[PDB]
Amino acid sequence: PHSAFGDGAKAYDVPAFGLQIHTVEHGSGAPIVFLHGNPTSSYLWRHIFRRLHGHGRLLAVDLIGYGQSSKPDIEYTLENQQRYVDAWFDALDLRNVTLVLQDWGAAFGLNWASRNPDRVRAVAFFEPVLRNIDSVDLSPEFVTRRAKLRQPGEGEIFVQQENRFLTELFPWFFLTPLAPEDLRQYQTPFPTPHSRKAILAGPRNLPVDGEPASTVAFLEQAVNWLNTSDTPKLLLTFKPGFLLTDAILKWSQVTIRNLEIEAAGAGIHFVQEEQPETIARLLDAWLTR
Repeated sequence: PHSAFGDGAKAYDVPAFGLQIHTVEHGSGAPIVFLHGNPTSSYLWRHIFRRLHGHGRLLAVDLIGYGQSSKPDIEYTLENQQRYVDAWFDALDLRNVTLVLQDWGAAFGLNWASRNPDRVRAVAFFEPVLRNIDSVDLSPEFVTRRAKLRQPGEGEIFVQQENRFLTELFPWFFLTPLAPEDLRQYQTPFPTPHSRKAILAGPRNLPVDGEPASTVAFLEQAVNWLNTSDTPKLLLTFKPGFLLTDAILKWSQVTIRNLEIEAAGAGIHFVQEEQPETIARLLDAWLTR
């Protein structure tokens, strides 16, 4: 794996339903699992991952559709993606698990936890896909683009043929511009139109103003576990942030149980690139508690 993951980090592929889930690991102890979202991979966690050496067994995955994991010719429904995540957790048979989740990784991580409450120690998340979002609360340029992407054909042209999600939209939504070399690393998984399939499914699956209704329903499944589990939970917030809208922040304070919330400073969305030091520090103090 990449040197930025730190000394003594190894990688390997985890088989699932015929495919491969690429996995970066370091250390030993209680498992700490890092799940990315769209359109990133384990690489997004590298600086946080390295700064967290020795808290336990660090596990960062590339979801199916991303990174060095297989890119099959499936529909990237939430049900299908969840199956592969469930599979990876099965292969590794983990317990006493701390989840550290961001974007879609929050949706899949929380969904897993909710059905596996006995295997979960703690969960930290930020910029999560968590709840229905009000379009008035999101950057309008993203909302408009998403609306275009939900149109048959136009979405595939923008994301898969022209590759503009990766060449335009992705690097725009960084507070601190992303270094050339790092943008190239995020693009290496995606040489072809077909390789980019999961990238388009993301925004189409994202719940905005109630649509799609299947995603509202999928995300609702973890709500009981969130509201009633005693598992310690940590939400980091960012100014201005992106997916964590005030209404969803207020929802989480009002609905989620045993939730600590800490400001982690200036950041938009890919906050692991924006405040890796602050995040790593806040997590480290948290895991110690």
